[PDB]
Amino acid sequence: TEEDMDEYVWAKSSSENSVLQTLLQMRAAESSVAPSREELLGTKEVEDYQKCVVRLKNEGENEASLAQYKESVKRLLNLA
Amino acid sequence: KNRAARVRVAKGNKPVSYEEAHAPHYIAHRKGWLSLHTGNLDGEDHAAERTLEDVFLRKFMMGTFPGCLADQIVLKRRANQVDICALVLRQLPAHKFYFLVGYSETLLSHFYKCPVRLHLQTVPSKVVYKYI
Amino acid sequence: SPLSEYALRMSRLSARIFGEVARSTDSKSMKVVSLFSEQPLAKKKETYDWYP
Amino acid sequence: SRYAPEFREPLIDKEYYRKPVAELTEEEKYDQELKKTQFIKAAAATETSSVFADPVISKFTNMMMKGGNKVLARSLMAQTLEAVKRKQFEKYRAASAEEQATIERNPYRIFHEALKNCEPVIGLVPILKGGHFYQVPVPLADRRRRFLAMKWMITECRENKPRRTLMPEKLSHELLEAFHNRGPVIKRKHNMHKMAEANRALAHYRWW
Amino acid sequence: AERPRTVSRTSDSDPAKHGEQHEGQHYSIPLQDLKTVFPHGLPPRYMMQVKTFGEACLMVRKPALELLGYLKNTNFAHPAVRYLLYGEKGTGKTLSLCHAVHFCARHDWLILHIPDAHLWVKNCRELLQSTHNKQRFDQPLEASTWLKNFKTTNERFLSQIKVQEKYVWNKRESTEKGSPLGEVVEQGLTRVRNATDAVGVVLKELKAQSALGLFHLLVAVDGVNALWGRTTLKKEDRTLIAPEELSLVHNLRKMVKNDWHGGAIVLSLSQTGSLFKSRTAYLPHELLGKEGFNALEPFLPILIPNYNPKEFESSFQYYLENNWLQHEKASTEEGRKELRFLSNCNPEQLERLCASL
Amino acid sequence: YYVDWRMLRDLKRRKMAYEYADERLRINSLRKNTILPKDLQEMAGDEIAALPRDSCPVRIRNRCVMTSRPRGVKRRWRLSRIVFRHLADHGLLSGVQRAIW
Amino acid sequence: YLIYFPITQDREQLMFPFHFLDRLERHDVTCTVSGGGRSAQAGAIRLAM
Ligand SMILES: Nc1ncnc2c1ncn2[C@@H]1O[C@H](COP(=O)(O)OP(=O)(O)OP(=O)(O)O)[C@@H](O)[C@H]1O
Ligand SMILES: [Mg+2]
Ligand SMILES: [Mg+2]
Repeated sequence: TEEDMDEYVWAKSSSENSVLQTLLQMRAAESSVAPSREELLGTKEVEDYQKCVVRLKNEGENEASLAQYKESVKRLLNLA
Repeated sequence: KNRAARVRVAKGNKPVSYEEAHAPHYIAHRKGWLSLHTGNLDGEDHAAERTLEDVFLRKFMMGTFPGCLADQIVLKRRANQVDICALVLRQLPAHKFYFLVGYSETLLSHFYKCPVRLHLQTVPSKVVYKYI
Repeated sequence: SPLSEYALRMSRLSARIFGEVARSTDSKSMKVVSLFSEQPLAKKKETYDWYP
Repeated sequence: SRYAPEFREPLIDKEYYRKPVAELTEEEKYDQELKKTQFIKAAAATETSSVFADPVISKFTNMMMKGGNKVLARSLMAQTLEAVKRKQFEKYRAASAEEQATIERNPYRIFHEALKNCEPVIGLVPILKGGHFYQVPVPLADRRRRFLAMKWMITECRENKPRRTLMPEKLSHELLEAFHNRGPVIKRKHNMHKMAEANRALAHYRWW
Repeated sequence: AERPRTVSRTSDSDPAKHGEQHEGQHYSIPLQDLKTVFPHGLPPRYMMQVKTFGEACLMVRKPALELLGYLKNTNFAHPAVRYLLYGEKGTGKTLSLCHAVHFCARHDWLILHIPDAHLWVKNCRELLQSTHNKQRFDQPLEASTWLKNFKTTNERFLSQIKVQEKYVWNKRESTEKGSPLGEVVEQGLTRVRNATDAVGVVLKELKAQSALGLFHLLVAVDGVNALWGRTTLKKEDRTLIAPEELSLVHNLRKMVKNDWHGGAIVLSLSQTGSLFKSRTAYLPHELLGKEGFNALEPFLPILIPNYNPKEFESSFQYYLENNWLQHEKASTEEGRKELRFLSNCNPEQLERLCASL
Repeated sequence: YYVDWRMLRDLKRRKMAYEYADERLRINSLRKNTILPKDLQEMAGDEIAALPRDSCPVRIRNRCVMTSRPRGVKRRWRLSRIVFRHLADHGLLSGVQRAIW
Repeated sequence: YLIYFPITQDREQLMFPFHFLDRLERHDVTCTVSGGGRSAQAGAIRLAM
């Protein structure tokens, strides 16, 4: 299970599910037809968000690393 | 008052040796240890067995050289070897010492199953540190 | 926390390798391992050869 | 003591050292030059050049401390001052402009003036003469007079308070009530003086 | 001097006007907004400052300005965004969250403010079982207190919103579909047994009806790390309970999810009052854990730091402007420099040090 | 000749406990568990009782090897406090000195 | 130092050296104290500073 793993694997994790669910709700609000799973998780926005979560889980959590995570969230969620 | 290992004052006519003059609190300060083994060092075994062997070796040497010992013997253990260093008065003839050395060494090597050697330093008479 | 199947099966694989008790044994039943892994008090040289 | 008698008590007054050389009395000037070839005791952990450090309040804290619990005793004193400042702010805000002038909102000045109001000039020492215990009027030193004021406060609050009240709430209510010369501690001071007046005639029976 | 005293107050009582120019300035919260928006949720020591000073004033700060910016640009169509205010002890996370609660309260949002969520996982003296699910438990007193405060904050919206289903409180008492949401709240207060269930209905109703565009909904949970942690409550077998088993904790965990739209979720972390956490733990993963972190991601972490040089001077002048710093040497430059060292620019330590002085 | 009749009785207790150490180990192992039927455990509870009382190792007392003193003994040297002091105060113990600090 | 020393009196002891010479806010100190309790560790730092 995920708990057993010592090194976080974003693929097929709670993060990927939570991210994919948000992106699906975001595209639905846009009124676009339901998109593919691979399409939503292939964007660069999702690529960066993967790198930041992995850093927090494996490299370590700190104010510097949390700042990088903040920027990825802003790009992923289209926040100003 | 403390009575332990103290040769008490007389009226200036008692000849005490260097070992006898010093009370227990001078041990490791002015006078050393008569026995030297590794059994009382930290994390070392067989203290009980080394201490019992010493008690016997001291009573044996007194009886084997009765009236011929000027001072307490010094015991030195190195590896399995035991070394007995005794100051002995020049009372007995020379050849008698050669007999008692051969006898006491052989007997103590077959009793404790270790190599035992006897080192004898002959003095003309007991050495007096001070008159107390 | 609880031990998942992966966690438990790894522990048994480890105990099997390191020669430890592999089953679930109560604290009471672990004394048998101690009794047979430790020299009894009466068999120690200090006890039977206490005296000269 | 681990300090030889040659050691000197440290002087932790910041302004004293930075004063111009001419501003120092020659007696003080002499001590500085002498101290250069002497040994000085290390400063205590509670001795600092802080501008907010009051010796009297620091002493009152130590007289409340139990079993070396300085954090708790300092906390109780800090909570007390706050409890007194908050009690005067309420009265000040709820008072007219004329009344507002008199009201004092500085807790450090209410504490010092309260203690001073509880200090007894004379004392009574209990002596035995002729098979009975005859106490006699005594004149108290500055140290004994100050100790008695603090001890009487820390004892009224510790004992004569409800079970559910706390020391920061009983001590605040006593410093302020003493600050107005109406508290029970002031009564204790009146009794000590009143007893001495009764025994004024029999002061003869003192040998110390 | 008193140059920062001019910077120690601002006349823009309305939180919308505030901007970077207003940084390090204390804006007074109207008296009516205290007794309506903030019947709960203000820190205990801050409430003492509001009583003695006679006025509530919240310093405008960059962390709380960043948050107000995101709330203004909220895309209601998109799923709700969780803003997590994480910082060291005493840095102002609770009061930074209260600033957002004032901004939304003035724009006619529906405030769902959980003042402290640790209070629901400890020191509970009445713990009943739930009829809805027998595995779960019900905290009657904890739910009853919240409902009374939720009623006060959202009293205006309790008549407009109306239930979309029928709720059977007892055999003899039920809520007909269409009745105002105030009825659900009223029943909970009247009958304490159903209090833990009225809350669940309220959270369920608001979450569903918000998506219809009727009203906006601010889910403000301070102490959110309590939800996915450990509890100090024991069952009749004297066995410790888990957070999920509790009914209040179970319902709230749903509201902090991004599966709805029409509002914003503002979360805050607090090691103070937390169970089984170190004294020096403030980071999100340390307090939330692996379960809590995964539950809330993707979230926006907003660091609440210590007072900067401008803010520290503004805070110092505010205390002096109210005559709080009564020590003679406090107004001096050596006093201020001393308090800056002892406090270390920490908002809470400065408040504690100045309280005694 | 040993110091006294008490030291002799203890010596025999130490020599009979060494003889019955394996036996009392194997039988007592059958009782210190929860894996075997209680009927067997009750029966091993009686076989252990049937062994001679001097086989029991809790009847051994550590006595001074030179004076047979029951209490006051130091286990590293097996001597009583009184006998140990005589040897220590005379420089006859290697490395033992008085403690001044 | 506010985190390591949650007690006010321990922080005051670190303030004494700098406050005395009116050098507050002019130096950056990095300390390494091992051994003793909270009060003994603050005092050890004060002399070292
Ligand atoms: N914006 C502010 N305006 C006014 N006072 C403030 C502000 N921020 C912090 N303070 C002061 O700091 C104190 C502590 O703030 P607060 O309790 O909000 O911080 P916190 O980080 O949530 O604390 P904890 O970690 O204990 O939950 C307040 O009581 C107040 O005195
Ligand atoms: Mg808080
Ligand atoms: Mg015994």
